[PDB]
Amino acid sequence: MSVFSPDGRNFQVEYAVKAVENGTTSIGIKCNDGVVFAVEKLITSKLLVPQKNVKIQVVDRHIGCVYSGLIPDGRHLVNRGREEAASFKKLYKTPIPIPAFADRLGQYVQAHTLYNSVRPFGVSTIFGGVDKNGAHLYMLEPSGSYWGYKGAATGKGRQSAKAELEKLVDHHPEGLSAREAVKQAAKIIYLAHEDNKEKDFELEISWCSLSETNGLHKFVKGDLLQEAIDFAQKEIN
Amino acid sequence: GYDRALSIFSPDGHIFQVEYALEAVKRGTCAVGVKGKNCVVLGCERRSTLKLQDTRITPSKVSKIDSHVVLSFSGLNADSRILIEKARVEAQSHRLTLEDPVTVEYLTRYVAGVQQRYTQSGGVRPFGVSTLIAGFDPRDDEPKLYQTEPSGIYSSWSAQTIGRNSKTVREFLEKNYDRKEPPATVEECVKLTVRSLLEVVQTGAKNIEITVVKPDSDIVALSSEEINQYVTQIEQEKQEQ
Amino acid sequence: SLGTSIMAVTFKDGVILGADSRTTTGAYIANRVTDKLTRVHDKIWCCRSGSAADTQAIADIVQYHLELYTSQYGTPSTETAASVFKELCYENKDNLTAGIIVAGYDDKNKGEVYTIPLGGSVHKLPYAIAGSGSTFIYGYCDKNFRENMSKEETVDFIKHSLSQAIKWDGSSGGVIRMVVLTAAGVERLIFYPDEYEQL
Amino acid sequence: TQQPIVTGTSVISMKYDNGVIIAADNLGSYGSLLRFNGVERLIPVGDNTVVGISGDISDMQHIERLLKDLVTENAYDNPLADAEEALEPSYIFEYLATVMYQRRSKMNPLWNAIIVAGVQSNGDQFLRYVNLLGVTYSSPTLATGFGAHMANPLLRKVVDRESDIPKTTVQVAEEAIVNAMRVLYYRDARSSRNFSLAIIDKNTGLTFKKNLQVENMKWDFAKDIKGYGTQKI
Amino acid sequence: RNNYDGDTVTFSPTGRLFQVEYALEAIKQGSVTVGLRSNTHAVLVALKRNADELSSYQKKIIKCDEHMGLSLAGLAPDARVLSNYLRQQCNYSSLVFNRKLAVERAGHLLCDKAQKNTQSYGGRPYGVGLLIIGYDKSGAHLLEFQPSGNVTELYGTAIGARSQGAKTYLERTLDTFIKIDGNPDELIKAGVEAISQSLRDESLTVDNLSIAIVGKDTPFTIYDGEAVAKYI
Amino acid sequence: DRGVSTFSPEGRLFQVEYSLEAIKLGSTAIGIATKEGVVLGVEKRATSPLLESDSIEKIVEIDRHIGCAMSGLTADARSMIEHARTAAVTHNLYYDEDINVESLTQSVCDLALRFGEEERLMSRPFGVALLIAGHDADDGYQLFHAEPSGTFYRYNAKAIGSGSEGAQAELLNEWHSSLTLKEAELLVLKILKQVMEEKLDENNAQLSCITKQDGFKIYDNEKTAELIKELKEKEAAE
Amino acid sequence: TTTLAFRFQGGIIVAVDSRATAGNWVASQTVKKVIEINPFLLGTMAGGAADCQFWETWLGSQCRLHELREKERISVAAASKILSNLVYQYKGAGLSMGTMICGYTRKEGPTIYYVDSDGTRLKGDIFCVGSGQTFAYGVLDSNYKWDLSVEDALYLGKRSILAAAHRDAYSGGSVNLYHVTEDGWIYHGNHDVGELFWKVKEEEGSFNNVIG
Amino acid sequence: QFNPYGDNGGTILGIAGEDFAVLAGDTRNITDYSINSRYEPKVFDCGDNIVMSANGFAADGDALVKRFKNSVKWYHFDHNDKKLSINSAARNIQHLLYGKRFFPYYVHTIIAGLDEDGKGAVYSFDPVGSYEREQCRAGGAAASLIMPFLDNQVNFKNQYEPGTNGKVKKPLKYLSVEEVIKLVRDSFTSATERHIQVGDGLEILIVTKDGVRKEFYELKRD
Amino acid sequence: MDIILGIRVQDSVILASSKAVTRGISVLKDSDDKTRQLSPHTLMSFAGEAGDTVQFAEYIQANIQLYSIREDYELSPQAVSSFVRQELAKSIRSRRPYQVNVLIGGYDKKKNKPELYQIDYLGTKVELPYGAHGYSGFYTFSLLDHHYRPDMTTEEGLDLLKLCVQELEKRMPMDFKGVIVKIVDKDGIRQVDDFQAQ
Repeated sequence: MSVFSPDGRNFQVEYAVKAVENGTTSIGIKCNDGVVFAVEKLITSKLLVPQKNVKIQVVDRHIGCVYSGLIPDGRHLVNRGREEAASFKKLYKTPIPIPAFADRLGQYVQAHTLYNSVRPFGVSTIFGGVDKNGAHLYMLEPSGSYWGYKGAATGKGRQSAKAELEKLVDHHPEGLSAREAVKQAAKIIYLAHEDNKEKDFELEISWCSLSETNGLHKFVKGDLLQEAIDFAQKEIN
Repeated sequence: GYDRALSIFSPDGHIFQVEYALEAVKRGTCAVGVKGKNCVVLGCERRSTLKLQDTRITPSKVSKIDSHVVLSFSGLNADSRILIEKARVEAQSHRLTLEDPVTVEYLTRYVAGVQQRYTQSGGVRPFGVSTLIAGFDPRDDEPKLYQTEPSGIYSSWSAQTIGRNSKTVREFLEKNYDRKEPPATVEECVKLTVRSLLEVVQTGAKNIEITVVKPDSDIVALSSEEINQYVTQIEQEKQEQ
Repeated sequence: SLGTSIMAVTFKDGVILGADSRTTTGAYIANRVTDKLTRVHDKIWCCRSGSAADTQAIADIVQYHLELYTSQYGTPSTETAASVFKELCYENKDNLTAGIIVAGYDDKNKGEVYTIPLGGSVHKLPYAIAGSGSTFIYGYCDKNFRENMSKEETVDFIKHSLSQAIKWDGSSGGVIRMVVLTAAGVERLIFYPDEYEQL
Repeated sequence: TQQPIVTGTSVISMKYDNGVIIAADNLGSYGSLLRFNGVERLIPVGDNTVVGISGDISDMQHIERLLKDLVTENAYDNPLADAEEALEPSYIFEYLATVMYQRRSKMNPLWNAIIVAGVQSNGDQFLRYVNLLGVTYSSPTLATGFGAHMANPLLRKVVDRESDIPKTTVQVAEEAIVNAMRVLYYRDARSSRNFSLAIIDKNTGLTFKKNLQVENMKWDFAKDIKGYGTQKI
Repeated sequence: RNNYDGDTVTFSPTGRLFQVEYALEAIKQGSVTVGLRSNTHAVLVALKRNADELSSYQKKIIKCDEHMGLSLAGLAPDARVLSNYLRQQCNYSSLVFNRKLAVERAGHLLCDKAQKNTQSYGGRPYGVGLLIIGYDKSGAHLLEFQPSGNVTELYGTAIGARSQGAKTYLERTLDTFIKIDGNPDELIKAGVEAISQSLRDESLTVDNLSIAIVGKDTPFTIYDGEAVAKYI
Repeated sequence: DRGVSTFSPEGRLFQVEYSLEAIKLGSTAIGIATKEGVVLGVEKRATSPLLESDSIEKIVEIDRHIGCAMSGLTADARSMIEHARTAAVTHNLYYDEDINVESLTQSVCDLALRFGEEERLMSRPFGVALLIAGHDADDGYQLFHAEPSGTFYRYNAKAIGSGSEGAQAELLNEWHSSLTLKEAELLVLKILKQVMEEKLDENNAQLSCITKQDGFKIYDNEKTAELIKELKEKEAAE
Repeated sequence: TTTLAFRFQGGIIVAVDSRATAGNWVASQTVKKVIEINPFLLGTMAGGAADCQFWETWLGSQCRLHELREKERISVAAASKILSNLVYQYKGAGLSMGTMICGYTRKEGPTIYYVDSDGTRLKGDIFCVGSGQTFAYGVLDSNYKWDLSVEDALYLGKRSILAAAHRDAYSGGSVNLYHVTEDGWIYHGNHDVGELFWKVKEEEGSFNNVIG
Repeated sequence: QFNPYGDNGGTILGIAGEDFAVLAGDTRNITDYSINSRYEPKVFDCGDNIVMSANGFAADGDALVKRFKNSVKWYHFDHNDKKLSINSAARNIQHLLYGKRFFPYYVHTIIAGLDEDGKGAVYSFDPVGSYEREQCRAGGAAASLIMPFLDNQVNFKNQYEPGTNGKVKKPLKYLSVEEVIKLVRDSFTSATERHIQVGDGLEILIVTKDGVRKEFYELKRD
Repeated sequence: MDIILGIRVQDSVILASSKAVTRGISVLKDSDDKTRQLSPHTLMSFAGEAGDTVQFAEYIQANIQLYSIREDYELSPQAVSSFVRQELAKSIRSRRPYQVNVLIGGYDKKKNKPELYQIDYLGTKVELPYGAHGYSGFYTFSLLDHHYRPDMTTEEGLDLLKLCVQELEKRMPMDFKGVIVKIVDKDGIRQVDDFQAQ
């Protein structure tokens, strides 16, 4: 691991990326008072209990995270995430600001690329929420690299999605209300499913919005989840 | 922090480090032990002489663990020092808690115990040492001799040898030792022992040393001349034939 | 130890901290010009009472925390600062004698005041009074504190409340310091005996 | 190890036909100095549990922050947080009781007297006590500090036994509490006039009342009391 | 593979943890076992292997708490180490919170405990697969656990050698067994048939067969021998 | 080279498999269970005549109600007995009752996979197997095979070491639901006599039992000697 | 509490009382103060009830392991020392015990070691320990002969506990007797003191001043 | 200084019959002159036909009961669902209690049930684990007011046949479960009158081969 | 304390050591030997705190015996004391200090001289002609100072002790049940078994 190849890159990270690419797609869309998270869950068999293998995780009360790649690594990262967000709060009182949080994961992931007796993470994590001054969407590679985002996606159908995102950014520079972003994401998960359409897939969407969820992170469920699924089914067929 | 597993199995089912450790014992100067009716004797080959060395102070092959038990070894000298220290301690600790010195089988077990822990612990290699441990249990007359290997395996012996050319001298003893007629005297016993070595030594009393252990902490190391009375006698006895 | 006479009052434009100047060891006044106003961050200050050794060592360690925090999360709330003080005071109740008042200015919250008594507890308040000399001005302060005061009025309120504490408390004396905290920066005031006694 | 510094006083409670009621004054005393009057010692966890706390406030504040984290953490990877797998009084209590005992056991107690009042998933009234030593106990009425001595005698005359619980109504029981709070204000030097009260009901759910006062007091007889024996005027 | 499969802390050029995959093989060579459930019960049916006719049949089922327990296939000692870990978590949740541990949550934990062995050096990934059943505050549950760290919730499923046959039979049976609510003995037969579909060589009998069930009013219990005769 | 707790592509632990290879090379050891007791017997195999043939103990007492025989790198088994003996005496102390034989075995087996780089300080697996035989009042007389793989199995009869398949096969046939103790004693002797290179006699073989009555006893060279000549005579006639 | 134990040609007699008080409150008179370490070894209980019982029961577990490892009966010399040495590890921490470690080995004959919680270990012939001890030593020192018949020795032993049970407020209940032979100990039963007293005053003529 | 101990009073009683055993305790928990609960159960079924109570400092008693119950649970896991013999259980407890030898569990503890020959069995312990199988044992605040009574009406101590001169003691006959229960209630109602920490209620747990059954009797509430 | 006396004559070193062991109110044993043989020509008498007393002596002996065997040699009665003092020095700032007092009586075969060393529990070593521990010196030293002669025959030594023991029996309240006497010389260590009415 912690070994530069003669080109300056770290091959073990570069391979961990391969793992991620092998992953289901997940995305994030920033809206004008929050963020929305979405992910494709492949149906391996008709034996999976629908709606019971939740992959979107919550950090503290105001942060959501989603990942593609090695699911366990992802959790292992969100576990460190929760430990870190509690620490910060305990001492500093305020619930952890998103950018501070993004670096807390960014320092820890990167830590796992420094030693050749520890393997780096096999996930690319999309996370974000609402803090003291605005909304923030972040995406974090095995490298430890991470940036703010208007939109983000990682996994198999990562471009199919990045394309649909680049359009929303262009054809909507005013903003994009949470509710719209929820449906808009649903559509992007359906379209991205085209690459990896072998199996049938279950949709999962979470959102964190100052007006719609009061700042807290919540799981788009029932009715609002049906509109989203409807909205998407219309632009496939 | 260094715990790399040095002693490990190989496809055929062997732990090559334990075996290379025996290879080191086969390199060592021969060592032998035989027990009589009422005594136990230890013999040891020693390279040449040598015309420029100092014998009084330099480590002599037989070591005392306690006043009633001794230890002899083939293989790495430096290693055997470690087993002798530990053994000498367990002896005095046994006295301190059980109020009785060690039995020869108890001490023998303790040593073999160490030898084994070094075949199963990480960051360490086995001992390049195999041993003959001999003596008399306290308030007991029946003689005892035991052998331990780098494996940690031990077992008792009426007669045994180890180290270079051990094979030759075991074959010799396998013929020259009757279980029913064990050397009734010290003399009768020390004789067989000097003779067992005289296949492998290539000279008389120069290389051979003998140590005689008799009950109740009675041990004495024969000085060259007395050994040379058995050497003088053996070359003329074989002659007549 | 600072024994002390200290207070922090929130007013319309922000907040003002005030303190006497005397530190005693027994009856001897070790230092009669002590600056009991301590800065943990540009516009987040504290007033100290109880063991100097302790209150200093603490103020010092909080400052350090607020400085590192500043370096990586931008500026801290008066709340975040109070929290750090308490975490230290509470997590070490057994070895500390510190009663600290924390006062600061956010542009969003304007003036804020948090008192941290012996236990290590935290209480946010409009104003707070502490130290040896505060027992004598509970009556006066409460009767005259008024919310959203003018700066001129708040300085008078402190200057009066403290003058009284100094009068009765032997453990408190000297000059009267004050620190003003507003959007307009940080102002430092001082009133000598010849002035505050005559009230 | 320690000793209390800023302290909370009587916390009283009892149970009635449908739920439980708990109340505690709003004072943070500092020895005999009545230093802090805006203190809530009722800490609601969920919509189904309320934790009344007496004793060291510095410590209480810490319990309070454990309770927020318990909620936070209960939700983690829990898609039924606000449903089947919601924090239950029995759970919240067992946890605190565990922590209190561990603390006395490290000779480092949380210097409090806690009462956990609430209603369980299946309508059952829950109400149990736990303190600095880890001693836990339960009864139709529960009080701490002076409440133990003054409030209970009164509240017990309403619910003397278990059979009495179905007969006590919310208006009968709530009046009992409001009376006891008065009686404590009369006779407890470390008491406050302002208090908070809370009701956890299986039907109405949790109702939390802040800023109450003890009203309809009797001080008129005072004007006639003169001297301490033979004095006449 | 030469270099990349030497240890667990190494990703192959194609993004794969070879040791992890190799430890899944021990499962695929493990004796079959099946899980399935309704709304009132959950059942574990498990075929047991033996070394000889003079040998016993090694138990593929372990209880974890009064309301939960699992089934295995792969290395027995690793099932012991993980089922012992699981026994403590259930126990910790009881002791400290007077609360029964949620089936879902046990999955999250075994997933996290397995994942650390796939990232740390010196340690091998676990070499055992597990089926877990339990009746918690939200009903009946079945999980499929994999050494990789991948736990999944289902109505039914199977692991072990030949398990593919029983798994397909469950894909079909689905709409029937989901509804064996209120019927214990019928849910067991339904699971017991599923197991036959991946049987091949031999044929289930008293010594081979092992069964477990938990449910609404049924505490988790195991049955072996004479007690399973009623279902053959 | 490549790590100790490494997996093969077939999902086996190279070391545990290479361990079993060392066991195949070990002295033979057979165990037979009955309603009257359990019998264990072993091949001493003295590498030279000179070696005092009874200092060779491959059958040891674990507690009064449990014995065990070993096969392979016997040196490794010292730790295991020590632990087993402790485990059994400890249990007696905490519960004022005997440890169940399964329990005792399961404790030994845990020890077996604790190797590598809980707090597993041990560089390699044990290179020895154990037949463990005893009697508890719950599941009467019992025999267990305890590999270095951590797994164990209960056997009505079982052999380990050099002649194990030949003897296991021979055991498959000869073992019935109702053998007496003395029948079992003989089958051990017979089956040992078949697979041992040497002519079985009282100095290169040892025999032991464990009866609920008198617990675990190792038959002295005299008593076993008579059973050998009991075979030669039982065999002679047809 | 009165515990005692002596050595004679017939081995060792050991005898204790049964009473346990909590100040002036007689909590029980059914207390095993002879600890059956194992079939060949015995220990008495004085000072800490749990301390003796727990640690001597442990001694039995240490003596078992010893026999397993050395295929040989543990010496009384070495079994006493195990207990003693442990106790010494805890010195200063509050352990209370004063006990005789009794046994008869082929090798060393009938041996008795005194082991207290201060670490003291002493080999002896006659030892009495407890609140009754002063009383028991009187009777004992008067009739002690190396040649007491097993049967008298048992009585001398029992009588001594009686002598103490009578005067000592803290000693009473019953007497437990034990005879230790090279082949192990033999329980010579319990004897209600109430009843014994009367019987004895009548056979012996003693306790003259006690009306009855 | 912080005192880690306290006293919640209470009285508990254990009696062993021929094929049965009882473990009764009062129901009243206290602190000094205050009552904390007129109903706080002190005697517990712990599985395997074992009942127990750890009287004294109810916090340390609760701790101890929880541990033993859990010890049972692990005995089942660790030893193939074997039933825990009453003696085996008694031994376990001694180890628990002695673990905290230098910071004791501030309780006097008692268990009841049936030995392995199905005969009524009671064990009593120290705070530090000294244990003895007992026939009849009271513990707690009123233990002093109860023991002499039982010695008298259970064990017929000091009684003799009329006209026997005082030479032939009363025959030591075996009582029923219902004559034992009379003595248990008569002991608790008597104590209730003379000890301020004994009243409210009296809950009894009875263990027979058929299982663990329970009975409860009102007790004076002053 | 118990009587620990020591006297270095011309050819040897005599060590007296009381035979009484008392626990509280009863004298438990009237025949104790407060001494340990550390080495053929080195004996150590000891007195002090219960338990510590023997633990220490046996512990010292063990290390000497271990040394003796490791170098197949006998340490100098001086060396042994210097080691024994070092161990008491450690014990002093220790968690729980051994409270044991000693006398080392040895015959240095190299210098062919008898040597006596007294070392208290604090590790206070001084080498003397006659030594004593505790109150023992209070009665006896007046007598030894007067009558002691560096050229005395062993029998003169034993006579001088007899006179010391008598004074201890006359003026000292504790009844120490007589003394055990031993001689350390060039031939070894032996116990004068006839010190009763000599």
